[PDB]
Amino acid sequence: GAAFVSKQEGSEVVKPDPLEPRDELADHIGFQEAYRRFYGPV
Amino acid sequence: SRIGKLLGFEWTDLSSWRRLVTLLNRPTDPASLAVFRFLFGFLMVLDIPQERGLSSLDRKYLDGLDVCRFPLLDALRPLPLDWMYLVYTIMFLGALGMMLGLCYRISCVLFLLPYWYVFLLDKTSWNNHSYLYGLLAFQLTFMDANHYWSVDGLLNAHRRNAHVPLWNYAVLRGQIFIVYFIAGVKKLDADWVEGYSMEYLSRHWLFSPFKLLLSEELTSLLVVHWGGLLLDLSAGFLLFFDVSRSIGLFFVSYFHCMNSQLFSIGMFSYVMLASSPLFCSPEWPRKLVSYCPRRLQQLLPLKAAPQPSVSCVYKRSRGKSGQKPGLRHQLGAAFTLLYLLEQLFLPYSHFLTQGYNNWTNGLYGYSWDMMVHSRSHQHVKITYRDGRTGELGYLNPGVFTQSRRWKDHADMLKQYATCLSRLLPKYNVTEPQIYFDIWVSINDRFQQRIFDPRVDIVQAAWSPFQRTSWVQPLLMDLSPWRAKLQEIKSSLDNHTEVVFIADFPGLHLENFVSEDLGNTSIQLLQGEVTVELVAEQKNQTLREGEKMQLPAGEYHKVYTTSPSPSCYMYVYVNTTELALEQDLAYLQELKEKVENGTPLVQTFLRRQQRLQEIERRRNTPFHERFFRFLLRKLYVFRRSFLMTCISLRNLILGRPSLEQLAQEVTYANLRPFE
Ligand SMILES: CCCCCCCC/C=C/CCCCCCCC(=O)OC[C@H](COP(=O)(O)OCCN)OC(=O)CCCCCCC/C=C/CCCCCCCC
Ligand SMILES: CCCCCCCC/C=C\CCCCCCCC(=O)OC[C@H](COP(=O)(O)OCCN)OC(=O)CCCCCCC/C=C/CCCCCCCC
Ligand SMILES: CCCCCCCC/C=C\CCCCCCCC(=O)OC[C@H](COP(=O)(O)OCCN)OC(=O)CCCCCCC/C=C/CCCCCCCC
Ligand SMILES: CC(C)CCC[C@@H](C)[C@H]1CC[C@H]2[C@@H]3CC=C4C[C@@H](OC(=O)CCC(=O)O)CC[C@]4(C)[C@H]3CC[C@]12C
Ligand SMILES: C/C(=C\Cc1c(C)c(O)c2ccccc2c1O)CCC[C@H](C)CCC[C@H](C)CCCC(C)C
Ligand SMILES: *[C@@H]1O[C@H](CO)[C@@H](O[C@@H]2O[C@H](CO)[C@@H](O)[C@H](O)[C@H]2NC(C)=O)[C@H](O)[C@H]1NC(C)=O
Ligand SMILES: *[C@@H]1O[C@H](CO)[C@@H](O[C@@H]2O[C@H](CO)[C@@H](O)[C@H](O)[C@H]2NC(C)=O)[C@H](O)[C@H]1NC(C)=O
Ligand SMILES: CC(C)CCC[C@@H](C)[C@H]1CC[C@H]2[C@@H]3CC=C4C[C@@H](O)CC[C@]4(C)[C@H]3CC[C@]12C
Ligand SMILES: *[C@@H]1O[C@H](CO)[C@@H](O)[C@H](O)[C@H]1NC(C)=O
Repeated sequence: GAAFVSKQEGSEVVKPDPLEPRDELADHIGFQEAYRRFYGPV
Repeated sequence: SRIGKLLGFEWTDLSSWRRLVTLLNRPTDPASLAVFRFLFGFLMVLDIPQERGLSSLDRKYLDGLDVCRFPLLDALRPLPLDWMYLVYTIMFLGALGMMLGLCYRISCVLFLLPYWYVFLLDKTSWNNHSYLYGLLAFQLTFMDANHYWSVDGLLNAHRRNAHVPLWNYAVLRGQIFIVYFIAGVKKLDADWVEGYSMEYLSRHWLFSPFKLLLSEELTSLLVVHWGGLLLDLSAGFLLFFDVSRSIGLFFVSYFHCMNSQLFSIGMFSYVMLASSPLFCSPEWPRKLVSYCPRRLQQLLPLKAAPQPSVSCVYKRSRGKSGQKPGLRHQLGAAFTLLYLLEQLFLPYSHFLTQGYNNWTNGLYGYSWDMMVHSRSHQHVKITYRDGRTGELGYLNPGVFTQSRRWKDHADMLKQYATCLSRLLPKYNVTEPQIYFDIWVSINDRFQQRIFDPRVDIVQAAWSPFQRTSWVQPLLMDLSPWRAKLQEIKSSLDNHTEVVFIADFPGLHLENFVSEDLGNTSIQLLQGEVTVELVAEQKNQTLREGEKMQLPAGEYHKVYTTSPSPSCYMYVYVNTTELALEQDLAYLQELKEKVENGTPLVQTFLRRQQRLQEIERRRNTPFHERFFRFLLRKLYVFRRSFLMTCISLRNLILGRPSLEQLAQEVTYANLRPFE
């Protein structure tokens, strides 16, 4: 579901990066269920 | 003995092992070393909650998350979240003890061990300044930095004002010189010399003084690139010699002050500023506290002759002929020599570990190649094949990853593929077969594939000491096209955009054209390609110089049929945005005319109104922004402290209940002053 895309959306080609400079960690898959299982209804 | 004053020693001191050992253990004033220790400990204390990730620990290391990690060794695994908080607490205590000089050696080890464990836990967080912090901690572990300006001298006065061996300063100066010189030598690369690495940096307002006498391109080339290279190559030589120390000090101070504002590198610039005074006399703080007014000279510790110590040997013509070099002295000299040799060798040892050699040599973090390469990723496609049925499927790029660095390295890609093969059975996929399709551009250049898209990475062979077979070579024979590419880019309107692509022979590219791009076309520049329309099943061949229009909301395929790589480009214009803008502009003029006589306009005008409030911020005094900055820092510090307290109480006592944890976490996110 949230881990899969369509063939149409995967083929859209038309849609810089330095590795010396050092935050969507909460947008991990299934993050909220685990966070509420560990910390309660926060 | 002009040499004796130029380098501080003679050529006869380096003729025999005993003479070298005697020279490298000469007593010295430990004041400068103590001041550097204090500053480094303070900076590390302030850096732990921000850059190391203490304030995001509960997000990164949640106990029940599905995540792929990238450690250097696959046998290394993280601990439960509570034990991770304990590790960070021990690291913080070690950093504080290092800063204060209290229980110096134990505090040094307590900082060093968890720090290196955390560093080795994740390869995607490696950079040059974290590696430098680790090296500095390792170096300071073996030094006598608590002989001055410390609380071990307010508790036992026998380690007070005691001398240190010579190699204590020699190793640190060698480390700084090595960093500077190897960075300069790495910047002897064609991309840096020609001015491709940092071509947008000169547009910053901090460079405005230089633009009074020079153009924009000359400012970009002469100042940012050539000036930086010259400074890197000459900083160590200027700082070492006494005649040119002040000028080099001014240059490095300006360089680091400017870099602290141009980039976001954490605390590296301040560490470099604090390390620069290690080249001065070892007694400079004594002179500094002497130069202060006499009204502030009765509260500081009394300035007396430093007492002798056993860590350094004393050689005199009258006070005894000499002493045999003990084990400690030879151990120190050997450590200095071997450590400097290893530090020289390591950035140039890429010819042994060939399994980490991509387009760029080795893993990033320990070669002092800062800001030389820049990457741009255009498209990533991941496709699996079900091993039980045979269906083809497509994954979201980076479902279980917490970073994006895996797109550039074969070892990280192999780790990620193994992760996916393990994790996909939980999502109803049996024995996955995974292929990757990644297009990257480095310092401009045409976009091209970095890996082979026909290879199943799960069974692909990787070895630390073997060259990887499925890594595509970089097409370095098309670099002289960059000027023409820039000309083509600038020769366009402000509504049309271009994408440049180079493809290897034998490979094709399947592309879905979106429905929002009604006016899109492809033009060939080199080689020869065959373009296929999937709906109509039509093959048409393009020769160098001719173009073709492509349909929208359809599929098409580009086959490379030449024996050599072929280059083409995509030209497109987003039609929907055109109509949207040209109706919003008409509506605004209609509003003006109605004055003289829509949710989209609402959103756009709100966004520009808050941007005009940002213009007010520009007019707003800098003290308001400073207050906001201080408040944000205070928030992150308070949150980290409260989370650590919660986890430590859970460890020591036990988890109370879900509701109590919810209340505590709600309190921890209170945003004190907003
Ligand atoms: C001649 C051998 C190299 C020594 C340095 C040459 C200087 C010329 C250009 C180099 C610039 C700085 C080099 C890096 C700094 C480390 C050396 C250092 O700090 O030495 C200074 C210090 C004297 O300092 P002060 O009395 O304050 O006098 C300061 C002068 N106003 O001198 C010493 O401690 C003697 C050091 C003996 C050599 C040990 C260091 C060099 C080791 C070489 C690294 C490679 C490892 C082994 C090499 C194998 C092959 C030889
Ligand atoms: C109520 C609190 C209770 C305790 C109070 C004690 C703390 C208050 C006094 C100390 C003040 C410092 C602590 C709080 C500072 C918070 C600000 C902070 O650290 O921000 C980091 C900030 C960078 O900000 P970023 O977020 O990267 O930029 C924005 C883009 N992201 O870093 C800094 O500004 C560093 C400031 C510390 C500098 C001090 C050290 C400088 C040393 C250089 C001296 C040079 C020569 C030295 C000579 C001697 C050498 C041997
Ligand atoms: C050991 C801590 C050193 C800290 C590193 C700081 C910078 C040092 C510069 C080197 C950086 C990387 C080179 C290291 C070479 C050794 C790597 C290694 O053994 O592990 C790699 C590899 C794991 O591969 P992944 O990609 O995780 O798995 C893919 C499938 N999921 O491990 C293995 O293949 C198993 C063990 C391999 C052989 C074991 C080592 C035997 C030979 C010893 C020499 C190697 C290390 C020498 C250290 C050099 C001194 C700095
Ligand atoms: C009455 C109730 C609401 C108590 C709430 C008090 C909080 C606002 C306190 C409790 C813990 C305190 C923190 C405990 C520890 C530190 C470490 C301290 O670390 C340093 O950087 C000081 C040393 C240095 O300058 O290197 C900075 C203040 C801070 C964040 C404190 C800020 C204020 C906090 C969050
Ligand atoms: C992009 C640049 C450097 C990358 C870099 C950085 C960021 C560092 O932190 C380094 C620290 C130690 C060793 C190497 C480092 C490094 O490689 C400099 C390019 C911009 C720079 C600000 C231009 C400097 C102006 C030159 C030096 C002449 C100006 C002199 C006036 C006073 C006249
Ligand atoms: C599709 O877009 C291209 C590029 O934006 C258009 O080509 C431009 O046409 C105008 C004529 O009005 C010329 O002045 C420009 O020089 C052309 N630019 C390029 C790069 O060729 C093209 O007209 C558009 N097609 C349609 C149907 O609107
Ligand atoms: C259009 O031409 C391409 C080649 O330029 C054809 O692609 C080949 O198709 C065959 C048949 O499946 C494959 O075996 C080849 O591997 C493909 N590539 C090449 C380079 O030969 C494509 O089939 C043609 N389309 C039509 C409709 O004829
Ligand atoms: C068991 C956990 C907690 C701590 C593990 C500590 C070990 C693995 C750490 C402690 C000090 C570290 C060393 C410190 C300095 C250097 C020199 C550098 O040029 C290469 C890496 C190297 C050689 C480090 C490798 C990792 C190391 C040996
Ligand atoms: C074109 O613009 C619309 C909104 O104006 C946007 O939703 C769409 O994604 C754009 N097209 C592409 C290919 O991104």
